[PDB]
Amino acid sequence: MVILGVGYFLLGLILLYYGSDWFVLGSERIARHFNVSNFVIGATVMAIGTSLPEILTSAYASYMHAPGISIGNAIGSCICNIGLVLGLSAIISPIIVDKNLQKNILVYLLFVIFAAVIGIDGFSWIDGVVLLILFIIYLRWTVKNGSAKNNPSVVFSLVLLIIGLIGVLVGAELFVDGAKKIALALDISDKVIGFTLVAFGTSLPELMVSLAAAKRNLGGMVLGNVIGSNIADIGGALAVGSLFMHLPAENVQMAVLVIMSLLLYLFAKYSKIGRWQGILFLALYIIAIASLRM
Ligand SMILES: CCCCCCCCCCCCCCC
Ligand SMILES: [Cl-]
Ligand code: NA
Ligand code: NA
Repeated sequence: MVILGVGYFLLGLILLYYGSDWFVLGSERIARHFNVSNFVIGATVMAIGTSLPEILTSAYASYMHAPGISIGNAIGSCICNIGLVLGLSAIISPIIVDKNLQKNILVYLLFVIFAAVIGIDGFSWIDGVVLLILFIIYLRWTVKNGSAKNNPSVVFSLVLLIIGLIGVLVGAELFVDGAKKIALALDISDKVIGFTLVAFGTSLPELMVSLAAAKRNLGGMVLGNVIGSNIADIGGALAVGSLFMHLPAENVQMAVLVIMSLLLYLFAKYSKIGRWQGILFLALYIIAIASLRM
């Protein structure tokens, strides 16, 4: 029971490590197959695939009459994606954003502000329907702006992508399951700390996948994955949460998200997303996890 926990734990790590690299390589091949940019594939397939844990977590939590966890999980993931995830990736592989991707980042920013404003008094199911529809529009618009039998190159690509995604999702659950059975085995089992573990747990797909893409100098994909995941977390995870139950206002977190999104837009437009922008993102993330109410 103790090292069934550690067995699970290290195995989840192994699946995350290799699963994320396969997912990245498969996604990179699929992009070239579809004649779309790495950003596009990162912002659609990769973003949605890695945000599946948040969507299920938010749905489940709100269904179980815990809408605070539902929205806290969603927004906290967004902050993590810019602060920690993009922070680390930027230092590893600096990005200079093209004029086209800037436009996409600006639309991202507008979406976040809009979400922040309508969520001032919390999110109702109607807010959810709206965010979800904007989410769908964003996807179709992103694909279009980045676009234009059985070939073994394509078949191999899809298998890389899918086994890769299975690996990071299963690996993430093993990591979280593995860690929690360790904490139970050692009687350190708060769940003041448990909500911390699954929340960050849902973020592990984005983190490992982005780092993998960062190590392979695939900056567009990283940005796409960060941008799309945040939108999938609001327009998807948060939105679905609100369908089951009204979500309490998270104005402090939303404000933090707006500021980081805004910073992200400004760097993309007038400078670069590199070492010092990355260092700043991390600083802001570290300050956030130091002072936000748990
Ligand atoms: C995902 C497809 C659209 C789903 C829309 C779900 C709407 C849920 C409404 C719940 C009841 C609201 C009652 C208000 C009185
Ligand atoms: Cl790229
Ligand atoms: Na995601
Ligand atoms: Na995720």
